[PDB]
Amino acid sequence: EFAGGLIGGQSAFASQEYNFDPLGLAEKFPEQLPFFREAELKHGRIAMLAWVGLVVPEFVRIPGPEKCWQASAVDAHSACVXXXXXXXXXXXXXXXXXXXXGALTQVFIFCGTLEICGTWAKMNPMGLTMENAGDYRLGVNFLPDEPEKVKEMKLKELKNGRLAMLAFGGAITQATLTGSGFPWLY
Amino acid sequence: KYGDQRKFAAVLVPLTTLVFPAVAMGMFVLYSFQEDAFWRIVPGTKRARELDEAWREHPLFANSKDPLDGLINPDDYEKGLEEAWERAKPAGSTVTVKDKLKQLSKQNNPHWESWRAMS
Amino acid sequence: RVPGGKRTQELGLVIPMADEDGLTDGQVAGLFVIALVVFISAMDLAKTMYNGINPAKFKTSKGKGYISPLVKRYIENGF
Amino acid sequence: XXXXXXXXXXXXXXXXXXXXVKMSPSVPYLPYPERLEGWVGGEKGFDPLRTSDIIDVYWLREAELKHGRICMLATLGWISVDAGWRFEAEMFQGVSVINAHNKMVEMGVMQQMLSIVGVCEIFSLYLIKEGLLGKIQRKAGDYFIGKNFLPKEEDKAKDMQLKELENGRLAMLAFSGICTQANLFPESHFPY
Amino acid sequence: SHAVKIYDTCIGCTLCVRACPTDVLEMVPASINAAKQVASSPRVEDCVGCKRCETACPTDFLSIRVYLQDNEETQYSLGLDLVDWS
Amino acid sequence: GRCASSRYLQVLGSIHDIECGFGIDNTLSLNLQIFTAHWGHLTIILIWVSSNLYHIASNANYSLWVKNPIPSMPIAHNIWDPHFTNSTSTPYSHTIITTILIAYSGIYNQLYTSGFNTINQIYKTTFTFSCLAVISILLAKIHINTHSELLHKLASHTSQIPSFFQLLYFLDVAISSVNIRFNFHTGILVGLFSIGYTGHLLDITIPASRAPLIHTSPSYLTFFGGLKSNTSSLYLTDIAHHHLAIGIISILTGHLYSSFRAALGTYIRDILYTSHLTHSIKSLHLALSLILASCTPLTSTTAQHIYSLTPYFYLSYDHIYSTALYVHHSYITSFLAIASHAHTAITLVRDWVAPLEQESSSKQIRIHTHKAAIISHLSWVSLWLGFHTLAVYSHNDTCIAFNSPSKQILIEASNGQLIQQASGKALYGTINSINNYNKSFDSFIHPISPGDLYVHHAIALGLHITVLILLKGGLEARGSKLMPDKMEHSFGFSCDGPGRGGTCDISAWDSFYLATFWMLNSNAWISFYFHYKHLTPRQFSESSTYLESWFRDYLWFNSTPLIHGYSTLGANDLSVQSWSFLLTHLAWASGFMFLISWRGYWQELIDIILYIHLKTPILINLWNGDIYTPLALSIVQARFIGLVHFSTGLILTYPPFIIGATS
Ligand code: CLA
Ligand code: CLA
Ligand code: CLA
Ligand code: CLA
Ligand SMILES: CC(=O)O[C@H]1CC(C)(C)C(=C=C/C(C)=C/C=C/C(C)=C/C=C/C=C(C)/C=C/C=C(C)/C=C/[C@@]23O[C@]2(C)C[C@@H](O)CC3(C)C)[C@](C)(O)C1
Ligand SMILES: CC1=C(C#C/C(C)=C/C=C/C(C)=C/C=C/C=C(C)/C=C/C=C(C)/C=C/[C@@]23O[C@]2(C)C[C@@H](O)CC3(C)C)C(C)(C)C[C@H](O)C1
Ligand code: SF4
Ligand code: SF4
Repeated sequence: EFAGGLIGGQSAFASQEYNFDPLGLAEKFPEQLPFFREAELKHGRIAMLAWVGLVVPEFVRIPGPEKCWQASAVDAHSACVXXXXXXXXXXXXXXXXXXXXGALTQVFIFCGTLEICGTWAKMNPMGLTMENAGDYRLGVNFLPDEPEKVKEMKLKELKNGRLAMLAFGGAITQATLTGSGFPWLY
Repeated sequence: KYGDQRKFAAVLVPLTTLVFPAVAMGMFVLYSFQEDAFWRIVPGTKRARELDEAWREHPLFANSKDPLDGLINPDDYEKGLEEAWERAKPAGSTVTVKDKLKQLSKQNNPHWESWRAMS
Repeated sequence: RVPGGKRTQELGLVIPMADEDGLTDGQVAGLFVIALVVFISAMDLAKTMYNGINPAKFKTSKGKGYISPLVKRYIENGF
Repeated sequence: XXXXXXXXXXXXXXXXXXXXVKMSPSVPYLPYPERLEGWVGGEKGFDPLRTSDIIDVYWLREAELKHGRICMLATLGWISVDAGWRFEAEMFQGVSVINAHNKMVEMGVMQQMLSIVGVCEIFSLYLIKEGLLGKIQRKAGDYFIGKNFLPKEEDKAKDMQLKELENGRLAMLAFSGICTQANLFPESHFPY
Repeated sequence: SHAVKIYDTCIGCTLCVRACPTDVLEMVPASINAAKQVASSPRVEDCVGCKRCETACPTDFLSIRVYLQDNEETQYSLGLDLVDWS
Repeated sequence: GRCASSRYLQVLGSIHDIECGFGIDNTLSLNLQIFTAHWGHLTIILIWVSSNLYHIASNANYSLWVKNPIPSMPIAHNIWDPHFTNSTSTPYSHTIITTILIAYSGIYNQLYTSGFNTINQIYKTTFTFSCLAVISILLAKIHINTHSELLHKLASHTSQIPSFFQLLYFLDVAISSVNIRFNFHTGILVGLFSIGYTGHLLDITIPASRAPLIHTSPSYLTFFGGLKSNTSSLYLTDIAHHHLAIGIISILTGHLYSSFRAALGTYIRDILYTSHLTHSIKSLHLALSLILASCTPLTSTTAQHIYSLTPYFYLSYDHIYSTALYVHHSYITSFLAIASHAHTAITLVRDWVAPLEQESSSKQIRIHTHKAAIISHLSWVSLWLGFHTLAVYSHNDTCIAFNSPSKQILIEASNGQLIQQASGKALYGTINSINNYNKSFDSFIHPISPGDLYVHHAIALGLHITVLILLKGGLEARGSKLMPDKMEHSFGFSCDGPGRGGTCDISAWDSFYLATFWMLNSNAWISFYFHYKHLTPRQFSESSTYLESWFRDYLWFNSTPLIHGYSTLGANDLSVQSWSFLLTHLAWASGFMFLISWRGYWQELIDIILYIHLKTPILINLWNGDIYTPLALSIVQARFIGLVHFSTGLILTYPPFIIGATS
């Protein structure tokens, strides 16, 4: 069985299986395949949200700390974190800014808390397997009750995630190279 | 003044280097005459017997002192040993495995841990 | 002070003494309270180490024992 | 399936059926922590980070109650002192709660209270140990106070003990917001 | 009390028995040597521990071995004269 | 029947030998007792730290020493002794003021470097460390209860199958687990402790050493070198960066073994099984031996590098601190070094299972197969070093007594000089490629002379002989040609009788007893070398190739201030030093009789004395001796007591000399 029987390896021309793995990592690391699918789904979801929030600020910009909330999508990370002391280390000597402190570290700490009580709580305490890889039981009531419908919905999630990962890479690289608007072209 | 801590010293130094040491020595010589004295290193104390029996009462440590503990199916081991000895028994030898093991387990050492008779 | 040793006399090394007290009596008493706490706890620990573990507690002591869920994992993870 | 699996040795283990696992109601993707079953709040079954997989729940419920109780008082203390309720005696004109701590420790009345809290907590430490050791008959966070207003319906007591926890948990998050908002905006009041 | 053990390498010298100052050892009949006799230690409670038996034993390594047990000493194993423990 | 007077010595000789306990029946009890003892010992250490901090806070002058550290002297604690003169003034007090003692530990520089400025901070630190002692004792109680609760949970434990008894071996998996312990030690306890100390330095130590600076920016991590000019110590920025680097490296290393999950990390057993090891890692004596052998290089390098590269403020400016610290840590590491071998011998006696006769698989097996070759070659190198060091020293002594300093044999220390030249070229290349050059390294490289070569050969001789005695004891602990049953007996036993040639000092413990004298002698040589080179580098460089120089220009000459301490002319502040000097001489000589005179004489003497007591009118009607019969000390007890006296005398005779010579 290819890659422990995970959704995502089936071709689209049907009657065929893309089972894309030129490096053969699925057979080299079968004990970390659930972690591989966890990472793939996490990257896909983060990249979907990242592409959406790479397009949107070109139109609307939340009015806030003017130090951030300004500039191109490229100059929006190092600007919305400011000259932190070393890296993601709050300046306790001068909280309330007045020189150097973060503006996203709140997003960072929220992501850390959610991740620890999310993936870490799923793996360390009293358990992830092949089937429950990306399944955090979030919005499963919306999932249809049919064996193939769930499988095709998961496949659509996976393929949208891969497309969003590649798309975000291309979009951010083009924006860095050129600037410009949504087309991200010279 | 730089002194005024000697008010603590004039009580503590005589106390902890005379009263406490003398009380400790008297208590130690009193403890030396208890039946429980040095029960962990001195053989034949009552508390040592009680502790050993308490360990033996635990279901895990019942057969813990037996050097042969571990044989999951001792009947299978004995049967296999008897079968292997039958094919190698020398000519008309009259020794069986069962009594051979029984007499190899029974040695004659009356003066071993005879100190388990006073406490 | 009457110094001894060649270097103290030939270099003028001196030992200053504070004219104040150092610690007030209240601070010394505050330290002695926690020292007494250490002392009581240490006497209790010495008693427990002297008597050692009591395996026969399961016949008389209440409750039913407990193995923490991580201790079970550490048991079955290996040795 | 309360058990983590069904087997005899953890090499040929047969894991429980995925749809048959108990599962936490708070975190739906996690199995239920069975160590919490029996305690008061053990119906939302919320323990991610697995801090009860390692530490006797008697300790955590002791710490949870102490935090909630101390926060319920601290939240009321901050609100009342901010709204303006200085004790009847003079020398209590600290003007602002944020500087009340440093003002009072200078005056000399905080050293008294720290002693009184200290002795009761040392008495608490003796209670917590012997309570855990199963020597005394004491539950978690049960200092034997009250116990006459405690409902005696074997279910109403469960609700009131739960009510104490819920109010304690709210106060923990309430006081943290109260204190943090006070420092950020020295405008100091229960409304802020 | 000490522990005096006799091993199979004994050749029935009787020298160990003769050297013992407290009559701990004795000769018993046996069939494992040309002398048809081996030593025995039926009264090691009287073994002071002088190890003269080990000095007298001529086998390659002593057929009689005395194991000292100092946390085991009795009045007989210490040779107490001024003091009685009974 | 009951016991004699030797019961006290017999009990106290194994008072902490938890393996020899009588109630102890399993590794669970042994491991839990050891864990609780560890907790109690940590409590003792914390209380000792709080003690020093308190006495510096209360009975001391830290607030004044911090202002003018170079010429000032710290105070250890007050003197309250009713035996002094109630009149006049002692030489340890400024007239009517209280009596004080000068601290020679070095805690003042430690606290000053760490960022302490006020007495109040030291008082709060004392309180916190007493709190930590409470916490440690409570953790001991907690773990005793948790293990007893597991034991009680065996009242609700059954596998429903005969394999349930397997749980016997996993009850102490909490203590006996190795992979988790290694992972968490090397990661947390080493790397993250270093990282936390880097944080401490960046937040306090560097801020409280210079003018106010930026918000602890990454410019606080420097790569200067050593010996900041003003304080004559390492740069605090360099120390913070060093701890940061060590912390990062050890944190990365700590993810090696399979600690918490079975899917990450390699097992230590599999690591050893595919190497030249695979030892019995379940032995507690083996682990103790190989970690004592780890604290030994650490403590020896601590002694070397506290002096060579002084890390504390104004530590090099104290002529007594620098010698006392070095000698103290050298003695500590010598004790740990001999401990490693002693517990290796105990491991071989008690906790080592060997194949039948020929299976050369275990490392100890392969060592034991050719142990005679090891011991013979160690004897050869020891003999060579002793012969050719003593003979050249004798040549120099004789030819310099005969008015011929130029007839000496002075081998120029060429190899050490080459190593020093290479290191100096590397350091100078480092310095020359700096825009902030002109740095100093203090005594990292020192002038090396023929005297240095001879003393190094003497030190190598001492180390070789100590290792020879210890290694022979370890290898023949399980049986030698003289006594081919030594593993049937205890680790320490009296002898094997006067027959078979005579067998005094035959046990492995007797090998340790013999080796402790050589450990003390080698340490004395090392300490004499360091102290002599410290007192006068020039005179050591020239006149130290003949032993008469060591006898005269160091011992006889430098003992002048100490003997003059108390005399019929007045007393100095060295009076305690001279009195302790004489007391330690008495202690050293008192242990000679426990070593030279042996038991039987004294047993007859005790029989005569007991005859007297049972013959004295009143005593006989109250005490017949049947209860706690007085007996002479047993042979092993006698050797140990003589060794203790000798060690105490030899060790404690030196600090008075150090203080008299340097201060
Ligand atoms: C400096 C080392 C030293 C010392 C102190 C002693 C001391 C002694 N030896 Mg000895 N001995 C030594 C080295 C030494 N030996 C050596 C190297 C050998 C070579 C083998 C021998 C061989 C030897 C033999 C063969 C004999 C002795 C005997 C004696 C005893 C007779 C002297 C006596 O009773 O005085 C009293 C002891 C003193 C140490 C005098 C000083 C006492 C102090 C200063 C006063 C009390 C202090 C005070 C109470 C403090 C309290 C303690 C504190 C904890 C509170 C005595 C215990 C003989 C014996 O026991 O016959 C009676 C005997 O037969 N010795
Ligand atoms: C990977 C996702 C991601 C990341 C890292 C960022 C990061 C950033 N965004 Mg952004 N954004 C995103 C997605 C993301 N965005 C999406 C999906 C939208 C569309 C609503 C926006 C719309 C948006 C605007 C309008 C602006 C930013 C801005 C910014 C910058 C300042 C931070 C801020 O306040 O954002 C604000 C972001 C939001 C309010 C949208 C949050 C939506 C999150 C991603 C969904 C929640 C995820 C959660 C963990 C899952 C549970 C909920 C789920 C059921 C949906 C920062 C670089 C500001 C800036 O300076 O731009 C240059 C700004 O003005 N973002
Ligand atoms: C110190 C506070 C404290 C303590 C000791 C406890 C203790 C407990 N809670 Mg509880 N709880 C608290 C606060 C606390 N609670 C608050 C404020 C809320 C409201 C959200 C809750 C809501 C809650 C629910 C809904 C449930 C519990 C349950 C439990 C029990 C099992 C959970 C466990 O093992 O965690 C004990 C250990 C800890 C709490 C330690 C956590 C410390 C971490 C490291 C701090 C992380 C938060 C940090 C401040 C945020 C970071 C800031 C920034 C980076 C974002 C245990 C008795 C469960 C129960 O009843 O079981 C019987 C249950 O179902 N709690
Ligand atoms: C035939 C004489 C002879 C020979 C060839 C050797 C050879 C050896 N001995 Mg040696 N040895 C000898 C006599 C001899 N020994 C004597 C008489 C003694 C008693 C003092 C020793 C004591 C001794 C010790 C203690 C050690 C050796 C060691 C060694 C080995 C290393 C070399 C060494 O250390 O030499 C140095 C030799 C000495 C220090 C001993 C003194 C040399 C004697 C005086 C020479 C006598 C020669 C003889 C008089 C010739 C007469 C010839 C005539 C009759 C025709 C080597 C195999 C060492 C070893 O095993 O390491 C591998 C070792 O540790 N030997
Ligand atoms: C209680 C509860 O809540 O339950 C929840 C459960 C759950 C599951 C969390 C939920 C959900 C689902 C969610 C939130 C789904 C969101 C999905 C998103 C945002 C997908 C974006 C994909 C973007 C792509 C593919 C971009 C593709 C972009 C491409 C290909 C770009 C292509 C470009 O060529 C173009 C077009 C321009 C060129 O210049 C270069 C580039 C950029 C490459 C619910 C509904 O909330 C309910
Ligand atoms: C830049 C910037 C920042 C940033 C950033 C970030 C997030 C940068 C991210 C970069 C990123 C995310 C780059 C992804 C690349 C993906 C690639 C190359 C995929 C190739 C995929 C290929 C070539 C696929 C080929 C195939 O399809 C082919 C042709 C046939 C198919 O049958 C099979 C396969 C699959 C084989 C900071 C640091 C945050 C702040 C700073 O201030 C500004
Ligand atoms: S001396 Fe030895 S060989 Fe001879 S009879 Fe006695 S035990 Fe046997
Ligand atoms: S040691 Fe002495 S008393 Fe004991 S059996 Fe041998 S000869 Fe007899």
